Amino acid sequence: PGADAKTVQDTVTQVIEQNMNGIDNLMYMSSNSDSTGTVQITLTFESGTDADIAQVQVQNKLQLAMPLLPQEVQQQGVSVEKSSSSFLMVVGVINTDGTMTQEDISDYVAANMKDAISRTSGVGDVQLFGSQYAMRIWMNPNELNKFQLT
Amino acid sequence: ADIAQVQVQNKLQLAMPLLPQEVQQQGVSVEKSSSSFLMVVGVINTDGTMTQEDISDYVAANMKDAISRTSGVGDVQLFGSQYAMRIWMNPNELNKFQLTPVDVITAIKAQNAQVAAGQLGGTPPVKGQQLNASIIAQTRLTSTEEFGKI
Amino acid sequence: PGADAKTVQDTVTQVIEQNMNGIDNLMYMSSNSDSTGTVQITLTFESGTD
Amino acid sequence: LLKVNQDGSRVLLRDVAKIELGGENYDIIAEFNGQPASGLGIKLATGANALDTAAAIRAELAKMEPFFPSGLKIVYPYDTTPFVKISIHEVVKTLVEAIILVFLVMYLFLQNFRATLIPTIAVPVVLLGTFAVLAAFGFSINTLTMFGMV
Amino acid sequence: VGMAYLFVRLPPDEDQGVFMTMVQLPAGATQERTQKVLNEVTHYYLTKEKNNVESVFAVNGFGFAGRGQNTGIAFVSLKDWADRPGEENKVEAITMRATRAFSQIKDAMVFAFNLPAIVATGFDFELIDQAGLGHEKLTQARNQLLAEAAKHDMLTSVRPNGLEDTPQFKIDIDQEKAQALGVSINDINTTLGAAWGGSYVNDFIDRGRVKKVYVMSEAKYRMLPDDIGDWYVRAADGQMVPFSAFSSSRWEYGSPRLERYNGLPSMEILEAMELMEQLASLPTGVGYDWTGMSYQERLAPSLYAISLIVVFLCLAALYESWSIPFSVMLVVPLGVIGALLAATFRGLTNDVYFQVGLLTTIGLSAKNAILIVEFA
Amino acid sequence: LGAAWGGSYVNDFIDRGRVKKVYVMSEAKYRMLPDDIGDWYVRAGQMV
Amino acid sequence: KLPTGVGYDWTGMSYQERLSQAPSLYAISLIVVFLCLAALYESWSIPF
Amino acid sequence: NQLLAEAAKHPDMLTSVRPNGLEDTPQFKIDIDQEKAQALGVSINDINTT
Repeated sequence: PGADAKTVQDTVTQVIEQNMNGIDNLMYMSSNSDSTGTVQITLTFESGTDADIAQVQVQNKLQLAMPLLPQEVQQQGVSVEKSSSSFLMVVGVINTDGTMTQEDISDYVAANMKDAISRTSGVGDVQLFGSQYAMRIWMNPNELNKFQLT
Repeated sequence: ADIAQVQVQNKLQLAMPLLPQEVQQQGVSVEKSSSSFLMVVGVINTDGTMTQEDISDYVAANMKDAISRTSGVGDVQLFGSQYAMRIWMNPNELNKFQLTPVDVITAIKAQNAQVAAGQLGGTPPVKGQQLNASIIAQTRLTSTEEFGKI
Repeated sequence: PGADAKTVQDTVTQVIEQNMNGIDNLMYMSSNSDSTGTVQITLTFESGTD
Repeated sequence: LLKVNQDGSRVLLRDVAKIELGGENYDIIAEFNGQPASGLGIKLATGANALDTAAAIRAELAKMEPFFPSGLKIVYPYDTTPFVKISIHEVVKTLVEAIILVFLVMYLFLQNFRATLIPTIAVPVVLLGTFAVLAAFGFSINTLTMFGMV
Repeated sequence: VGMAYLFVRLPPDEDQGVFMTMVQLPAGATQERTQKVLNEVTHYYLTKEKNNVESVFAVNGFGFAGRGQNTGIAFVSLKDWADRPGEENKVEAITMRATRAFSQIKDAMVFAFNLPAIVATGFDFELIDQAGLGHEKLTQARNQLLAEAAKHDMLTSVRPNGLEDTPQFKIDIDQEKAQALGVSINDINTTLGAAWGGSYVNDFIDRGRVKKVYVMSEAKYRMLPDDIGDWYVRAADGQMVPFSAFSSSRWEYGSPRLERYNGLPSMEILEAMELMEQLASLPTGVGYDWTGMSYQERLAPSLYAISLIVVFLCLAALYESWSIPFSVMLVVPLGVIGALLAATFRGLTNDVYFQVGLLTTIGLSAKNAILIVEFA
Repeated sequence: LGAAWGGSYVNDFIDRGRVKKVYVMSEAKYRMLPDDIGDWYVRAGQMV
Repeated sequence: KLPTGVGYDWTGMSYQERLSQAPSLYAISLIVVFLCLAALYESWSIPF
Repeated sequence: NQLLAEAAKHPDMLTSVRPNGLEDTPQFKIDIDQEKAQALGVSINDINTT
């Protein structure tokens, strides 16, 4: 979080990507790194390889790189999924009455019905269109200057 | 061999917390192995321009990784080493200035960082926002002179 | 070592089981967090799973 | 509590900030026909079957629907499944029509009703045996197989 | 004779019942400058296409061409196929009428399209920086080949897949000034990072569920470069120090997305039979690499000539004449005109569906011929 | 002792677009005999 | 009739007992047996 | 506690419905005073690790 493309590439993408060697049945590899601060590395295996064994090998090579990533990447949590590419289906949750805003509905979905769908067999990746809650604290620079704090 | 490796791996991570220190720093690696080389690929320079280190660095930075990812190739071993930024201290030099290698390490680690520092215009924005730029704090050093000016 | 039920049950148990997604052939999940400081998560897979 | 003043005054965190239960990130928001909404972008694991995974999601969402707060319903925008069922169920129809047509077509050419009952029992037997052959060879029923049978 | 000419004149995307609409704005565009475009799109669909579109569900900030604050995407689901009769109410027409109705919007890139099934049928292309050049040398070589896209046909619209460079704010910190003032570089860095990017601290319990606790500066104080001057740092002696006392600032250019291919910096570039002359079109030290569909397709009659030779031997054994077989395999080009003519009358090209019914009918005309030339 | 006689990996740097390593280590002339142990002083403000 | 927000679920031994089909397994065994015997005796009503 | 002793009313269809789990027991709550600690000059980290 709070990192640009050059920082993200230098500190995460290359460090992860210099360890992806000696993986069976691999055709090519391609990665992105954008100013939101997110890395995305895709490794494409040949037609007819065993997907779960491919994931096991990729994970084995990744656990050699985790000690080298920054604490802020590790805390967030990296992930390795063998999902496809195109959305199988998208569900939506609206509020007919008009009691809740986007934040409330996103919190309800994330807190109560995102984990049970991610554990259903056959689901590789779940993208949530919104955000869950978090005790958010908004600092005030004038107050911090007034009380001699940081 | 795939099943053999899997059931060596998941038998190893029962005895991974017993290792004192090297549980981190890219330690325990489980991978299939042969014993003898398929092939050795030499690299020489006819016109006297490069030496041991220059040749081995070229083949470490520019063709090692591509070969390690070719189809059917297992464990590639290099007969040399990639470049590093070597710093040769001088005990009769830091004793005249009452310094220590700990001070050298700290100064280098503080003046050669990649710092991630947010962006201006970032969400959640205020009504009437027109900017979305990124902020660039300090970056890593790239050359011998920059390292010399620390 | 030291933690009770609540301390184990929300600094370890909830964190561990919020990361159990993307595992094939899973039937259900259960866990215990007892005052001796031990947590115990059990995953049951479909019959025939390797 | 942050700090204590000279006279004994106290500086609390609320004096210098603005605590609020917001989202983890604000980058992404969604709207469904104008009104606010959220949702899940379910992908599909490699090798999974797309029709009995959607059924599993739909049967999981039926389990957490009674406990929804007041007036919170789910809708199903983009969803690639019902087309598959309709198309397969489309090809099958034409196949069953063809048996009646031949039982009539041949009846038209041979006017005995007794003798027109043999091909009408011959064609379904081979049709049903083909499915069993596929279930022995490890295939599935799809657009290609149903068109191969028609 | 006629057949030959006919089988060289012919060259099935379903309506799937649903499609998407991708939006992307010039780099540096704020979130609501994108919400306005999304609102234009949803209003256009849910009014002008009132008879086809059932719901939209436009989501802002997400995109298949990466994430970001400018990008956006809008799903859209149509009414039942039996309720949208015609050729003008299919997806193949809705997502031409809309896309031709979406060049009106300025400073946007709005397309409505439809997916296939498996993996456009174009030529996906890469530009690997194999020497060690840098980003400008490749950016300079990316448009040098793009500008040489004159000529004329699978070429046409050939552009990049990344994002062009954007202004960035560089803030430069002087170590000697910081040390002289007594402030600590860790304090500088953590103040800047926490105030302008956010900082995950630890967890808290919210209705029995573990959630995060963030720290960030209120939006009012981190919007303009002039807001840098509101943030102070405690020095060692206990005094606040503004950032102007140990920093400069300047505006420079940087790139929003950086891409790599097989571990090397790259830039991707998204009648005919796939540009074979795309390769030889050359700067310092750059390479070529095809991927996706281009790499797959690259890497028919050989298995078709062996099927016509085995049927003659299969027939020869049946009849025992070494000339009788000829008759059986002489009505192969007779029952192949029915498909060709029909196909070259409606424009059905040469899909796997028409190429498989060919074989069915030349395998049934043989049935027809044999059961009589046997009796004969 | 470690950084003088064995070398220490400090962090990375960017060389021609590739991430390399950074090591500190003593010059070879002062890491050859046992007698060189008394060449290295460790700070207390005085060195010992 | 428990208070709102409280649900129930079967686990362990009762989970599989619910999810799966015994009469359908032998019902088809009866017709398969009948058909085999009708093929044997080359007649009907002999199986009965 | 409502579902138990609520189903017991049916001893002809259900027998020995037991809770299978430990019950609430006393615990020794101790709280450190942030205001008092800060004043005297003792840090919560050292209090906790003592």
